[PDB]
Amino acid sequence: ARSVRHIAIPAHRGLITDRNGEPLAVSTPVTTLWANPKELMTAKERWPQLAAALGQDTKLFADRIEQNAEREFIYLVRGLTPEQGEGVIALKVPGVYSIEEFRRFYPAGEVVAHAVGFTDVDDRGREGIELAFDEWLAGVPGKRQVLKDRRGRVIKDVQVTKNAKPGKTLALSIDLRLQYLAHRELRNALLENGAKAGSLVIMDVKTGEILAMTNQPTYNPNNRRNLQPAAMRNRAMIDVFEPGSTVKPFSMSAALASGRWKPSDIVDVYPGTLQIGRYTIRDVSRNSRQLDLTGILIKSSNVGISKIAFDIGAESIYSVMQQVGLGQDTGLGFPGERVGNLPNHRKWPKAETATLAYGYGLSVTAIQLAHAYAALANDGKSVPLSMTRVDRVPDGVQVISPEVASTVQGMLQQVVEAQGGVFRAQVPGYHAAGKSGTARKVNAYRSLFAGFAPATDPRIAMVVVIDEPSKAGYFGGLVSAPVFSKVMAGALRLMNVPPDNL
Ligand SMILES: *C(=O)[C@@H](NC(=O)/C(=N\O)c1nsc(N)n1)[C@@H]1NC(C(=O)O)=C(CC2=CCN([C@@H]3CCNC3)C2=O)CS1
Ligand SMILES: [Cl-]
Ligand SMILES: [Cl-]
Repeated sequence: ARSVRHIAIPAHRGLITDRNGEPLAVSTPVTTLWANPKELMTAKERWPQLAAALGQDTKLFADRIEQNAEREFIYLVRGLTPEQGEGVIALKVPGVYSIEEFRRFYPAGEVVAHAVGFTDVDDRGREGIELAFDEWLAGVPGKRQVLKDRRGRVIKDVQVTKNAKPGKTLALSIDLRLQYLAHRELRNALLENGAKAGSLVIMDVKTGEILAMTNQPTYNPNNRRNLQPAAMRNRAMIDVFEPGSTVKPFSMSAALASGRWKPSDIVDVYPGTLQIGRYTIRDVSRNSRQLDLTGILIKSSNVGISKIAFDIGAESIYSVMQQVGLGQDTGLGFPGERVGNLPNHRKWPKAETATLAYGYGLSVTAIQLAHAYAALANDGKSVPLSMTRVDRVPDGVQVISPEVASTVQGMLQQVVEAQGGVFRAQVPGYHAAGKSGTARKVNAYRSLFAGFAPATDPRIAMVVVIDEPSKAGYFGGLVSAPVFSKVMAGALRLMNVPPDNL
């Protein structure tokens, strides 16, 4: 006949911003039209104008209402403007109503879709930060008591039991200016190199903050139809790959920390191959005999780093890689985030000792690799990762000794600046440092560059990953390295970092 009933008051979901307060996810009022079938069933002569106004075929609309003739609630159409959502109301159809609802809009769209993620039709976090921080963002719905007549129509608002509480604002670590730059340059790089996909991560080496995180391909989170699963992947956190030669600076850190190696020491890598039983370690360039430790990194000699690894033992190398976080949980709690795999042994065999040292048979994410380089850049101290703005920086862990870290930094500056080095990674006006990698996938390759700058007082670490570029010959520092140069140049300028190569 008629009942007093309690119902929800929806909460205003919290604003997501970038680190400087630029809006990334905003709850915006949209007009929704709904209907009460029991009321509609008393006004059937109105149905065709209501259908016509909603762009619906008259018969299909009529069937829908007849089938739901004992329900008290259906949506007619959601996400209209006030002008549209009153245009139907002007018809004054019995049992037809408008409400303002909150739904998400993403002002930067595709540029930060992977990091931010999205909400569903019910305004609850479904992907990315929206999911990860849903409790923070959602707030608590209110509650009102309401008298409903025989048909379910609200005739009295009797009393509000609980007020709604809005969600909390969340400021990300991301700097939208760096994010745009990274987004544009990664996109342009895929085109110029004919690549399938890629990732770019920028980190603050002093604070642990992820300043940028972009992938190709990407998607518009405001227009999610025809949406591919591949386009939605935040590849920087949920794809694993073999890091290859980009781990060599960690092998070198172990070497310098052992007491047995200095940069000017020599290793004989002739004839560019080395047999270990059935396996054969093979260098990309095979016209070398004696190389010093910097030369091994410049030439990216797998044989050279393998011989160092035999001398110092795999255990020291594993420990450096473990401590810098390769194949280890980041603690960010991003949905689908992968940990990868740094294999361990009780007793390391010779073949596995070599392959560990040049990053073969290891599995990492782009965020892990960036974090490892941030530790190296931050004079050997690892600051915990953050996807949110860090005002009070947590204590870091000293993972490589400061002197060893500084020596390796110097060697990586030479990798970029010295004769025969990765000259295209050079950043105009600054000294930069880094290491190239090329990884077989099983004809099909990943091109990698990881580095930091300014070399003499590091501020920013960066990883560029380009998945399957279309170059026949040697990548030769011309695929991922120029992307590092362009994005690092822009990032240092936007953060007002003083040039150190005047
Ligand atoms: C480190 O990255 C080294 N690369 C490897 O040995 C890998 N395959 O080549 C590899 N490691 S793990 C894994 N799954 N694969 C050395 N570094 C580089 C470099 O400095 O870029 C290499 C160069 C290189 C190999 C293949 N190259 C072209 C690809 C397209 N056609 C040839 C290329 O430039 C290899 S040794
Ligand atoms: Cl050769
Ligand atoms: Cl390259």
